[PDB]
Amino acid sequence: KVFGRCELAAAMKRHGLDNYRGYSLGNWVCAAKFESNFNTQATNRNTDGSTDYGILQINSRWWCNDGRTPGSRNLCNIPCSALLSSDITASVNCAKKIVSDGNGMNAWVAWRNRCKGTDVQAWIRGCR
Ligand SMILES: CC(=O)N[C@H]1[C@H](O[C@H]2[C@H](O)[C@@H](O)CN[C@@H]2CO)O[C@H](CO)[C@@H](O[C@@H]2O[C@H](CO)[C@@H](O)[C@H](O)[C@H]2NC(C)=O)[C@@H]1O
Repeated sequence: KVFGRCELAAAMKRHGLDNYRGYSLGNWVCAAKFESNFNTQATNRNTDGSTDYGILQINSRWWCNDGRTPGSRNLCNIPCSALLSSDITASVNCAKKIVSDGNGMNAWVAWRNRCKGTDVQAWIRGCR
């Protein structure tokens, strides 16, 4: 599913991401925008043999199991395909673990390069 911007904001807010680990809702929306363009089905392969999955491009070397990634830790204890669901619950629960692990949202490369330091609140403009 391709979420609308405010639709995703509302889902993320309901799931407790607004200010989770001190990151305002716009940070999370901005991260999803540039990681997946709001597409829950997005997948992308990386050079180390891992793949990124879903709305928040969660990586299979660390967080989920896809059965084909060398050195995979599966720290969210979930199959990577669960992170492609139209329901963002699993991705949110896993993202909460990721952002709590020491480097905050720097875990998301697109967030660091395209969101960090910017007017991220603009990503929730007009949303109710
Ligand atoms: C969301 C996520 O899974 N983040 C990973 C991060 O994934 C990137 C990947 O690096 C890119 O090549 C493609 N897109 C993904 C999402 O933007 O990868 C990081 C390492 O490259 C990883 O950070 C490591 O996390 C573990 C567990 O928290 C730590 O123990 C390490 O210290 C982290 N290593 C570094 C260098 O920060 C993200 O979790």
